[PDB]
Amino acid sequence: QEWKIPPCISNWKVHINENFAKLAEAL
Amino acid sequence: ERNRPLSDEELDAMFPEGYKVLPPPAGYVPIRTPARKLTATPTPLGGMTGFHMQTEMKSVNDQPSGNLPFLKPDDIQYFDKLLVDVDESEEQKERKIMKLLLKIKNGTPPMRKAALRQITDK
Amino acid sequence: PPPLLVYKWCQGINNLQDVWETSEGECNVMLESRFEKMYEKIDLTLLNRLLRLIV
Amino acid sequence: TRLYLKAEQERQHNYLKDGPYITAEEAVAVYTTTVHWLESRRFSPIPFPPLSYKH
Amino acid sequence: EWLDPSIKKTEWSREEEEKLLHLAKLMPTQWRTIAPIIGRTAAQCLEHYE
Repeated sequence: QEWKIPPCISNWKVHINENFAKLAEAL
Repeated sequence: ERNRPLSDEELDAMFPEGYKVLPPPAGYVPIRTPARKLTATPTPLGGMTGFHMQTEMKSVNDQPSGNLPFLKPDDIQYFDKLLVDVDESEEQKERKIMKLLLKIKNGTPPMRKAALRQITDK
Repeated sequence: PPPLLVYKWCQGINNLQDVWETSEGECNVMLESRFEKMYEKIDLTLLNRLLRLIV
Repeated sequence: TRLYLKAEQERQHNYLKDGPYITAEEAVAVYTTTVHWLESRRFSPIPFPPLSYKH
Repeated sequence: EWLDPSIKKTEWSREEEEKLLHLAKLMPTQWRTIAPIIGRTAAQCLEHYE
């Protein structure tokens, strides 16, 4: 079962920092 | 000629329905009366304008609803009643819906066609 | 035009006060450089507040 | 082209992860300085173009 | 922009409004940066902001 291989069917063939808050509120 | 002074019945003759005449003061009216004499007098007097540097709402109207093909800057005078968005409460709604004229005047050729028929059958 | 700028720049140098006098040990320095990455480092958030001061 | 766009996507992603590099107090220094300049220069802001504008 | 089924078409919950307002105050006028963070289309979150 382990060596079942997903078929390679072809398609051819995010986080953010909180420093932005401190900056923006500062300005 | 066309500059000949006018009378209040003649004044009521030009403008359409639904407008009021205002005095704000009797005093500002006396300013308007001295204005003639002061068009000469106060133009010969101290005056000027200036601006200061300071940091800084903006209303405006095209003809929105869905589409409403565009209005030339002058044609507003005619089609102003269409600009206001007040809607859905008799004859006033027939004049209001009659702006299909605007669709005949300006717009795409299909709008002109379909509009033309729609106003024919009405 | 740019070359005319070069001319304004040269005669601009030569018209400076006592520009070439080395008598007392005066020293002239020409410096040319670039800002390196300038476009790429502009910050949009800041640029907004900077434009709010203008328009 | 492909390399450049790769390192580009890198730099954007690192600018979001690592936050603005200008820090804060610096940015305030910039904004303030510009303010003083435009102040002493009597610069009036550029308004929005009106509907009726002869130019 | 629109037809993609992964796009979320529905009302905004309270959390999405909190997040949208906060972020829009964080990075003014940047819609293509915010839109992926809240999981909505840029035009959509614009319309919802106005």
